[PDB]
Amino acid sequence: SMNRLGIIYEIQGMKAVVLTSEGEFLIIRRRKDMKVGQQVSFENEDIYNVRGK
Amino acid sequence: MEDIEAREDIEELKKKLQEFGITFLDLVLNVPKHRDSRQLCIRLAKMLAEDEQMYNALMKNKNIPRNELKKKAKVHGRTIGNNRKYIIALCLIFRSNLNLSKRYLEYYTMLEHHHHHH
Repeated sequence: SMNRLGIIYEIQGMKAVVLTSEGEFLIIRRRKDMKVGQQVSFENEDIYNVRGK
Repeated sequence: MEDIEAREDIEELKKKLQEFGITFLDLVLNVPKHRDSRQLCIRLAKMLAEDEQMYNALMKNKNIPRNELKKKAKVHGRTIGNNRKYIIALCLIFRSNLNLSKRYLEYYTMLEHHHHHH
C-alpha cells in the first residue's frame, strides 16, 4: 500500500538489493521483473530488515 | 532512451566497491533511517564526487578524505564514519556509468528546498 520505485543492484538468492526512490539500498522480495540494472516499482512492504543493533 | 542501467556497469561499480571493501549488503547496513539523514549522507557523497581532488583522495586512500569532507559539508566525523561505505558508494555512482541511479540520487538531494526538521 506504499510504493517505492527503485533500481536493482544485485540479486541475492530469493531477495534483491535495490535502490529506493530515496536512494536507500534495501533488500526486497525478488520478483519476475528483476534484472540487475533495471528499475522496479515495489511496495515498501517488500522491504526486508537487516535488523540493526 | 530507455531508463535502464547495464548489469556490467552495476557490477563494474561493485568491482570498485570491492577495492574499498564494500558490498551492496554493506550499503544496506549503512542506510540512513530517515529522510534528513539520507539527504545529508548522499549530499556528502555528492560534494565528494563534485570535487575531483576529494574524489581522487577517496580512490587512492580507499577511504573518504574525512577532514576535507568535514570542512566542506560541516558535519561530524562520527557522521562520516558511520555512513562511510554508503557515502563512498553514491560518490562512485555520480562518477560512474550509473546515470540513472545518479539521476535518482541527484533529484532526491535537491529536495532540500524546504528542509527544517521540526
